[PDB]
Amino acid sequence: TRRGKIVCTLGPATQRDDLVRALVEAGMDVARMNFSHGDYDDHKVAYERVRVASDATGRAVGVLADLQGPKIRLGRFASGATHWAEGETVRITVGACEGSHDRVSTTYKRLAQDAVAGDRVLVDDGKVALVVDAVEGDDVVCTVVEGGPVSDNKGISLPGMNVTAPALSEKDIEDLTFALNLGVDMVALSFVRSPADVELVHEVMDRIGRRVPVIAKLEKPEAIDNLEAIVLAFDAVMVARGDLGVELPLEEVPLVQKRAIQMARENAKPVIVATQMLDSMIENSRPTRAEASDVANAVLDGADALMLSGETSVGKYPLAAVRTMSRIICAVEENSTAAPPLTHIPRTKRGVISYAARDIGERLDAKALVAFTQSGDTVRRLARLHTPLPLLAFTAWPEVRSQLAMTWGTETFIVPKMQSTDGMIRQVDKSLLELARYKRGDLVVIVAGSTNLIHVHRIGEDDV
Amino acid sequence: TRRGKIVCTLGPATQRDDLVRALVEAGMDVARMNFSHGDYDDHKVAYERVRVASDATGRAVGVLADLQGPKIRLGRFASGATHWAEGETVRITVGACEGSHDRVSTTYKRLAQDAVAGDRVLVDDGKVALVVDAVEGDDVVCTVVEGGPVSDNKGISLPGMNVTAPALSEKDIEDLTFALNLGVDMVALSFVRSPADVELVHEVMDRIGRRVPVIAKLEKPEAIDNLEAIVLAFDAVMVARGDLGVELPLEEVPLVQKRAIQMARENAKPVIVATQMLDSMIENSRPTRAEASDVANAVLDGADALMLSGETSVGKYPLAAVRTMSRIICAVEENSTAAPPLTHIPRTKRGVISYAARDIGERLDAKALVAFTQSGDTVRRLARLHTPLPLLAFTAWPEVRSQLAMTWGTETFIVPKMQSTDGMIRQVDKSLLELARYKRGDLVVIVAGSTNLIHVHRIGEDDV
Amino acid sequence: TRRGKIVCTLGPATQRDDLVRALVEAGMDVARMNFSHGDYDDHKVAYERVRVASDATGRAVGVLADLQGPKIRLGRFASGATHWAEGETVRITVGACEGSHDRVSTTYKRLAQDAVAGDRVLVDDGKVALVVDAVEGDDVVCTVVEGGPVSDNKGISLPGMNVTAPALSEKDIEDLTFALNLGVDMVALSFVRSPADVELVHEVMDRIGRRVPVIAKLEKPEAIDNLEAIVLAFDAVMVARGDLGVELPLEEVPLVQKRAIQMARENAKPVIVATQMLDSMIENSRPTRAEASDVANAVLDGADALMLSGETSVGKYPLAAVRTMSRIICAVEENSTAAPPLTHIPRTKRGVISYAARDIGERLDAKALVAFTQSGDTVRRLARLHTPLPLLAFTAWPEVRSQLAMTWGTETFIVPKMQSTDGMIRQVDKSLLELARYKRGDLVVIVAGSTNLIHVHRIGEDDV
Amino acid sequence: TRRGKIVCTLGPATQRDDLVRALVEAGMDVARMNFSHGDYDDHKVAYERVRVASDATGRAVGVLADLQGPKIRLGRFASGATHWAEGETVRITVGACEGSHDRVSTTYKRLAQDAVAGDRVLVDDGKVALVVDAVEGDDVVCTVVEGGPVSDNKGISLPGMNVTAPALSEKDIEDLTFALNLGVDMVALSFVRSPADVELVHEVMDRIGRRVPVIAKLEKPEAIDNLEAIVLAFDAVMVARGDLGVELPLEEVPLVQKRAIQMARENAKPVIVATQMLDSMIENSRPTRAEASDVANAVLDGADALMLSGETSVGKYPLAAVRTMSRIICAVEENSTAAPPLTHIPRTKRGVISYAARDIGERLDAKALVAFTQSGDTVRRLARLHTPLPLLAFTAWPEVRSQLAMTWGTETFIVPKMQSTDGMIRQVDKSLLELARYKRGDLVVIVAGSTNLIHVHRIGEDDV
Ligand SMILES: O=C([O-])C(=O)[O-]
Ligand SMILES: O=C([O-])C(=O)[O-]
Ligand SMILES: O=C([O-])C(=O)[O-]
Ligand SMILES: O=C([O-])C(=O)[O-]
Ligand SMILES: [Mg+2]
Ligand SMILES: [Mg+2]
Ligand SMILES: [Mg+2]
Ligand SMILES: [Mg+2]
Repeated sequence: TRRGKIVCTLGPATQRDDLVRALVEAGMDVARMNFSHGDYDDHKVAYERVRVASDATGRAVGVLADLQGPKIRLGRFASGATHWAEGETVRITVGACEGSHDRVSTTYKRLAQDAVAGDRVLVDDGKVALVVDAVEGDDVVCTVVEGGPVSDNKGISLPGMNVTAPALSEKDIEDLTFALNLGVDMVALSFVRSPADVELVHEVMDRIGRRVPVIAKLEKPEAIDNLEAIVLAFDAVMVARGDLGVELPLEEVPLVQKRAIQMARENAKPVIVATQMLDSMIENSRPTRAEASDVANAVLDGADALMLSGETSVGKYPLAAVRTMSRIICAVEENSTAAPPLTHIPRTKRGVISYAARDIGERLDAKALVAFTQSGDTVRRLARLHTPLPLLAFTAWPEVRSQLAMTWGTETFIVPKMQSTDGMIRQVDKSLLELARYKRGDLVVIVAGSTNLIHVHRIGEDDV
Repeated sequence: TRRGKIVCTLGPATQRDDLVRALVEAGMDVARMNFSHGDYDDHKVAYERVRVASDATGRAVGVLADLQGPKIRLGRFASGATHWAEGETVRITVGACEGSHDRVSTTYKRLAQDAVAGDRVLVDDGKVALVVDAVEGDDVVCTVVEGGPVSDNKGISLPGMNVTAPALSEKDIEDLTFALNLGVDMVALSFVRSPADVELVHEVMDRIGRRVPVIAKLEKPEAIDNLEAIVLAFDAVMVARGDLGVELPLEEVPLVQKRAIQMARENAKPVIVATQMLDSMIENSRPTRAEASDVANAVLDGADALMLSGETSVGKYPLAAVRTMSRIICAVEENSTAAPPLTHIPRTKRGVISYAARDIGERLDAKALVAFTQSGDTVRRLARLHTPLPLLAFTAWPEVRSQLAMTWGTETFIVPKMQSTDGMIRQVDKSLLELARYKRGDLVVIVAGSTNLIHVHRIGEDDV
Repeated sequence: TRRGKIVCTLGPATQRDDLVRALVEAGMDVARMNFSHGDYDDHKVAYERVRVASDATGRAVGVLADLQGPKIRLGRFASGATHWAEGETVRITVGACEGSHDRVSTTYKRLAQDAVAGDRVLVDDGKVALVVDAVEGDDVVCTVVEGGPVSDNKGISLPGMNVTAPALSEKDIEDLTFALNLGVDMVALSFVRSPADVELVHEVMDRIGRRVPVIAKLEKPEAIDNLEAIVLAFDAVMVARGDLGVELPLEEVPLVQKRAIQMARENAKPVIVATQMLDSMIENSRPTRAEASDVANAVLDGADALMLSGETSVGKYPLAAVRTMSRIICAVEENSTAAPPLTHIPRTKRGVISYAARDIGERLDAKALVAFTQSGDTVRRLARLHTPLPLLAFTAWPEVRSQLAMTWGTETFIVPKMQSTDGMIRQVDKSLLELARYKRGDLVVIVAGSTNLIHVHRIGEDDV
Repeated sequence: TRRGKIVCTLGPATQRDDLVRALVEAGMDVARMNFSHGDYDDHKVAYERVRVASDATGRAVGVLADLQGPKIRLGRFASGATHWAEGETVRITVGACEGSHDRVSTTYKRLAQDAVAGDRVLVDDGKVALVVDAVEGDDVVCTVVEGGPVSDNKGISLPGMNVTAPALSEKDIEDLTFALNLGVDMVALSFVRSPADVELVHEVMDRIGRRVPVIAKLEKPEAIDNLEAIVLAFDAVMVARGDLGVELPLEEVPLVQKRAIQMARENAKPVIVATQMLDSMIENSRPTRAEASDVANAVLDGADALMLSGETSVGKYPLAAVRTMSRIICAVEENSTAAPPLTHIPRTKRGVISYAARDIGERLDAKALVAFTQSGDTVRRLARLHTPLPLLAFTAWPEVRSQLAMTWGTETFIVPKMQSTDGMIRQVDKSLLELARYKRGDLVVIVAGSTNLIHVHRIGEDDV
């Protein structure tokens, strides 16, 4: 069964009765609540349906809160929605107004003072393109160059233009607080630009008295220039290909994706690949050949997890998308679970032991390898190795089971806190014997202790 | 500049004035004439516009004739086109009729006698799905399971069901003949199943007194079981992902693609990857993140050439598709031109010398590798190696320049037939000096003779 | 300090007062008692002086009993000693006589019935050579071809001629018994030919009620044809180059030596290299350049131990030989301790863990590897790896300390039978702390249990 | 047949009738004339017997002139020869005298002013050892520590003490001149210390109007510190182990030997290994096991050539020594001709092509590699690769055939100068066809031109 994890985004299409349960049963490992849409009641209902489904099926399911970030968007139109056609002049002003088809506002108040002539403006991730003709006082005058649809509050991106905006907006902080009190397991931050951005998130968490892992979404050039620093300061990364393919040339995105996955893996941080993987399944029951290829290739790149966005949140086939994503992942993994070799050589006790434990397990045909861990850190160092052996984490903290839900190839077990190696072994055999694929005699390799011990153990027997 | 080749499909969208010229100027290396659509006049006009554009720009452009093969299609509907909806019963009969919405004919006359209850029927490569309920006399009764649109003569696929049909239909043979007299450079055959299929194509060519390279399109399970035999009997392969993803589970297609490219490269046969690479650009000016990824990944897989089908043949952005495909290819190649290592070890004189010539060229920082060749065979053995050095073929046969247009990384030069090594060197220096990248002093490596010589030569200097 | 072990042979030159002690202090790791010379009183005195010296210095010293085997030798001469000169005819008869210079007896009673015309006869390992002219009744008539000295009972070898003789003679069995009662640690058997030879030694040991490790000396062609079988049935091997270079062409001996060392190492059996390593030091205070090279090369080949024979047993510089041998070994090891890579890949629990333990130790810069073992088996699997880390064996059996004295790189510690992992760790820290260069904080890797545990431990600290 | 070359030293034992011829027929590839012994008439007679034997057998035989260098030696004794015994005081004075047993002169006039108390004095390469007690005025007072024999003019070495002496003495220059006029092919210089030493030899050669290759003998610490510089400035190196093992600790010599051979091979310079390889064959018809091992190990180290000194020059078995040396070399090579991998990567045209030519030859099972060369430079770059293919040099200069006689694996052919590639090929086929084991159809690889061409050619056939 499947090693690569699947992240699904909740929204309108999953609000109907017991669709969230259906997703979990179909293989969803992490549920993303997108704070760009919906109200707090919406998020709250969805959060609870996930907890119920996780508890009712016994599948681990993380809840991931995605903060909107400093997203730049259009203001409001008189008609609600207009149409921008190849040829037209359009004004985007920092001054407030109830925008009309030719004139409209933005949330970015430094637009006029930061846009220059020749700047490109991409709307809704490249559905409509404009070029800046002039900055007159408080207005940015533009000519539509590729036409299409514009609603209220749709997102625009100005490639190249250096944006000045705080990493967390007022909305974000409110939304972060709400999510932390609600009890989410992880937080993603959009439009991350430097390593210092995590410290702002950390300040808010410390104020409220609760921390969780923070995921940096990579969708900005500055993020890619500081990729290593970012992967080190944050707990995980999401390759956010939607905005990444408008903030950067779309032709560069495929190599950036591979570079980020490798960088994450070398540092034992989870990496998620997002956006448009099975885009066409928003309308169609089967994906395109490129979409199947894209998912297969993200698995071979070595991604911990792949994400569905519109495919589950607003589309007509949320369940089939998840099922289809899962089949592709499985088809690839059945053939081989091999990932790109890592170039870094373990110098840390935990790392060194993890390599060794894999070697032993693989050479001895072990049925599984088992790690005890507090924060998951030892398990993540084993996960990046991409062994075909079942990787089984044992922990006392139950929130850690939810956090490891987005780590490659890993199932987690909650157990009471232990005070002897004898304890650990009895514990393991007990926990594992309750599954049908584990019988007395099965050979496993156990890593334990702050980790400093490898133990080759046959289930049931007294080898300790 | 670009090493990977681009194949474009001509049709309605490229018939407008000087669009074919525009494609060639945008980088089209091979033009595919799809005999599933259009009349002989259409093909003839398009063929001539390609010859003109190739001659007027000086870019090599192959013309590839795609034979329809034993495609199974629906017959004709009374109303021309109906709608098949999730729930309905539908009959597909081998008897002739002017089919109505509930009842319709097929071209496959063994349908009733070969279809069985529970058989799936996929229409138009998975836009509509049906399941066989009963075979009553001459009719195949079906229940629509995923609904959508059905026109006249649309293609259906029955996964699993063993088809009995000759590799070349009467239509194919006529179309092959017409194309050979018209003067195409290559021929692709659809729905290839065994190595013996090429012998049928060869019989027709011999009758007419003209041969060209034959490309096996891989879109059938039997083709994949005989992959090695097929790659050896045919001159090239196209991974035809459209039908391949309905004849086989779509989740398996990505690994089949990689396996075929590797198999082609090990045998120095060109491989093309086809269908849905930038599918969304039929309607949109920019592709999806999955589509960009799919193209990038086919280049890294090691494909000689990538193909556009509907993106150029019927869509709204044929030029942009080609330009976009080219940018992605270039973005990938700029980073690296490295392909998957080959596992076979050269035992053939020409092969062994090709490896050696690459080694020399790379270690000496040579500006280019130059091969003389009759059929292109030595050049193809060098092309599969994927060196970053310009690969330059020299030949007397002008049709060979068109055939090498779909071989990785390769530019070809026509020269008069030569009868001394002194001649070859003067020839090379002359041909190469007429370009801007080549100046006196530039170091190149020349392979020559049936090939048995390597010559390290500085342009201009007397070192023969 | 030194990793490669040194075996010394005791005899007349080491019988003077406290020379045995001097050898032990100079680095002798194993003392060989050669039963081809001396009486039981001699062996007994020497054995006791070794036990005393081992106990008084605290250096481990094994005692190795070398059984003469089916050595073929001349009988007795009237004059005691004669001279065989290039040109002369000589008879070697199976009948008893008090041989003169023209006529003399042999111990081999099948000589006449097994020698044929043209057979070569080498005396004293190639000091004198003869050729067989005729077999007349009970005599083998020979022509001296290379002249030199012949005393009574000197050893002859007939290259090629198939010898029929029991692996253990009556003398051997008596000598084996005497040695087993005396309390030697190992036994070497000369002229081994098949794997079944060890079973004969085992029968004698079982009768007497005491087993020790048996070393096969390799000095026969049949031994080299069955090298793998022999290395598996015996506990160790000695490349006995003296007789090996007359039983085989001397030019083949160097590759046979390397092949045997590799074969031993692949199976974690100790290998000793013997005879003429510093031959000239029998007369001279310094060796030849070839001799220094030969010792250096045996270390690089990967030999557990090198042996001195005449250099210590009869020569004028027994102490200097040992000191000189030690300096060369150390000079080589200081540069590097790297041996030829092993080709076999660990499939056994013990083996797999040993590799892993080395990896951990090396990558973590551990001060030492520590193995607990019953028979030494786990330690030998680590020793063949040739790590630069100190390798420290812990055992309850004191005879095992003597047996491991001929295993590469290994020091042994006697300890009471600990009965808990807590025990083992306290035990290790205690034992190791009693030396300088082991201090609190030093990092070591411990292998333990039938072995199934690796434990990375800092000396002193509580991390069990 | 044999790839490794053999150097023999001529002297008293080879002066008897037709022994030089016998050596050449036994496989001598280079004859060393040692100018430390004999008069000019002696050298002259020996030189001519070598030319005759080389011409009469058709075997290439180089003549190598070994210059004594700044050898420090004792003066003359009243009794001619005395005996220095463990215990005695001995004076070695820079003042002239007809030394007696207690008092004697040296050639080194800076002895008293450069020797200090505690200095070791080794005589005749370690046969007698002394320690300096005092420097009184013009005398160096010594205590014998290891006793033995002292003749007139025997060589002493003072390890550590920095010697000041010109690289060429007056005797050397005379001897160099005489040898150059006599027509030797190579020159070796003893006690080389820096790269600048070759420039002094070059000055003398230029004065006299004739150059030959110069071999640096390595027998000094300063030589080993400047090993790379020396290997680059000189044309070849000899590991002169006799003095090297007294100027340096003898235990270090074996690794210095391997380091020098590797350094030579990386720079395509021939390396010779000298002194005491079969030392015992001065008195005995068969060597020791260490001696056989030493020769085998020098071949595996990758030495171009091994040298005999006293074994042929003064001993009782000059012919057998050469035969025995040859058998060992062949025994090793039959198994494999593989040498230690080289770490440098070819960046020079000639080097790069040599690698390539080997690759082609080996992969195509070519019967031979053929190189054309002026100075031998291309051939030496191929020789260091140690391919199992016959390596055949073609040159117009006949002295080059003599110089290549000490280069691994290489036979040379003299041919008239050619002025077309057609010429070269006809030339090769002609030259090679005159041997059995070259027949029409045999495949060879030819390197040619200043080298810039590889040509895979079947003997006889027209494929130019
Ligand atoms: O936010 C995202 O996931 C994106 O932009 O692709
Ligand atoms: O024919 C094709 O290109 C296909 O089916 O994908
Ligand atoms: O017995 C031995 O050791 C030998 O023959 O070398
Ligand atoms: O000069 C030599 O040959 C030596 O010293 O070994
Ligand atoms: Mg985004
Ligand atoms: Mg098709
Ligand atoms: Mg023996
Ligand atoms: Mg010397």
